[PDB]
Amino acid sequence: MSFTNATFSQVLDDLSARFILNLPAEEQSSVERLCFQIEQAHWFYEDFIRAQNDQLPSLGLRVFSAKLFAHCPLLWKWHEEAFDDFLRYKTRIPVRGAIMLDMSMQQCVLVKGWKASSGWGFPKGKIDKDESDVDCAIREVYEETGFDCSSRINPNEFIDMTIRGQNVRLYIIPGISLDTRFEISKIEWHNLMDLPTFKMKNKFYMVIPFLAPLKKWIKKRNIANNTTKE
Repeated sequence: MSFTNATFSQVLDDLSARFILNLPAEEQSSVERLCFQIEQAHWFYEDFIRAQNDQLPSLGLRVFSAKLFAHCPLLWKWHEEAFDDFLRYKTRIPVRGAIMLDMSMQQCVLVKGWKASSGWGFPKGKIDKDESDVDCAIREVYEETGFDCSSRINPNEFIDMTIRGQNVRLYIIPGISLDTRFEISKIEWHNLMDLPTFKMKNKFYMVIPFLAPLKKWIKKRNIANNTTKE
């Protein structure tokens, strides 16, 4: 409805009224139904509301659920274990990976699978059991591209964000030779200018969200490589 001039608090109140207070009155105290409504309202926020806006934080079910509870008194009161059981397993699971740049920082390594909706994206995926954020990035990169970026990954150099409620953190690693060797169908360098939103386009949807902060990193990198301080 409408479009977007809601200031976060406004949105939580709207979601409280459309999904919770709306429920059939006999279902208003049902644990299984409240959770179904909390998770429908979390999708509605991540897929639709955040589309009409942009400066809303995507959260994933953990945080969004707390913020709703403190905004909907009905939801507050209505068995605490089963509600934790609901958030433990409906955790959307954090992704770590890497954006490998070519030296001039004009090209990056993209990957593409054997699956039907194809598309190109940065090598990355879901973190493991007892695995470090850095370990996940190294592992996903080496499994997908066959490059061991162990000697040049930097923990402090990354774009971290939430997308559709999944935290994604890609480590940005520049200076990877253009003669590097490289399940996976294709591994290729792509020119950042050629990518959808940097300066068909449906091939590159898994990439676009990171182009704005990536480009900002690059700008900063080239300024810092060329300054003296004074």
